[PDB]
Amino acid sequence: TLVQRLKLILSGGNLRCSDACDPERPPTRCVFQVHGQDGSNDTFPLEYVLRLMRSWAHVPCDPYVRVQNTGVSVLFQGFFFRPADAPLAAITAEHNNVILASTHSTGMSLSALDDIKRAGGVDTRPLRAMMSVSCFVRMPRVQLSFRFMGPDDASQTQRLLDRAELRQ
Amino acid sequence: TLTRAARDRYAPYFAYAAAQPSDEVTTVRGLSNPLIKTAPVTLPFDLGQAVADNCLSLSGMGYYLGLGGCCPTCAAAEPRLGSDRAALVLAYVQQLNSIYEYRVFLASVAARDPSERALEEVLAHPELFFAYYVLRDGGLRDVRVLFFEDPDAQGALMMYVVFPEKSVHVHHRVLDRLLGACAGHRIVAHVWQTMFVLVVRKKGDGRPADDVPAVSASDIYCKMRDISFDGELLLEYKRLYAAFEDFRPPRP
Ligand SMILES: [Cl-]
Ligand SMILES: [Cl-]
Ligand SMILES: [Cl-]
Ligand SMILES: [Zn+2]
Repeated sequence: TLVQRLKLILSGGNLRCSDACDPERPPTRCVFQVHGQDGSNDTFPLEYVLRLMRSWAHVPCDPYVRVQNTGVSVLFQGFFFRPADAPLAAITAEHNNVILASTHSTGMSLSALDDIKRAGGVDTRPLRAMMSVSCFVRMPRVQLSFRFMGPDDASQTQRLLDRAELRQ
Repeated sequence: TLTRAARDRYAPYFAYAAAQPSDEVTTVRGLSNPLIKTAPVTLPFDLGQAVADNCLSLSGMGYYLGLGGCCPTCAAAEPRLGSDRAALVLAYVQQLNSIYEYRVFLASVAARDPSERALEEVLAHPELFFAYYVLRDGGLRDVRVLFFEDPDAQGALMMYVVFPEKSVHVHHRVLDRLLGACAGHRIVAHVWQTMFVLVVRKKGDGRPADDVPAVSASDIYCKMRDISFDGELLLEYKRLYAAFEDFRPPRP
């Protein structure tokens, strides 16, 4: 179901997700892979996916996504828990550009994302400011920019939030 | 849990999104407004830190890295810009006939060292000419160029790109083309005696010049013998070389 949701989310863009994990015991292994080939420009709704993954689980967890330069393409790997092997992005809200050389990786955990968010003074209200990854694949390099994105019409967002609240 | 947890605030929306796919799509696609459109940077600034859609701004207001999509100047320059790298190579090789369009580029070397060997040394690194051509074709017409030897490298050549005005703007298309073309070199923004200058110097492994066909040196000299330079441009280049003589860029 998570793969279906993710493809539905990425239907806007051209990124390709690779094709049944369970909530009470969430997997430490990779749960999804997203691929973007050379010359492509596409955005990845990072924070949205993280928050979605954390919603999916019914136990405390720290969702993490890794971005790698395969050397032919860009790869996104999804985790419910940040691996010991997993790298982190040395970025701030103001300066958020990361250049990946071949076989090199970066990463973002939801917790440290929250730390960056608070440090930046970024609005924490839901769906008011979501960190996304602007991804330009340009071999031998992968260009990343972790930019906070806001809604086109906030009013519409609140209405939607209100409805959602009524459901519960 | 001690503090209403993440998704606690985000829980209703996500349940609703599980219920409503279309609304989810609308929501995720709706997040298209960047909160930070420009960010200040400090010199010396390595242009390699900029992604494809980033533009650069240099002025008395400071130095900024901006989002090209949200840029008015970029928007203004946007219609006339379309890339032809193989064409860059073609222009380099067939420059001999079309010397006229690139006069200033030659004038510089002609100003510093009219010898054939000097012009040969300049022609040894084509990516410099790639830089000049990309910058000129990008609307930065009145750019001037300087050539120095690299002190922090063995037998390597450095090229200074000096801008005429006190306000400079490098389009994201032009910047991307520039970084793409000069894959063998590094380009760093600097300021020297109130003059904004892009420093292009060779980096790392391999010599890129081996991967481009050789070009006639004595023939370009022969052609140059006929050519009539402005003469004010040459003296301009004399004082420019004099001014940047004590200029010392940092280690790579
Ligand atoms: Cl920074
Ligand atoms: Cl430098
Ligand atoms: Cl400097
Ligand atoms: Zn701009």
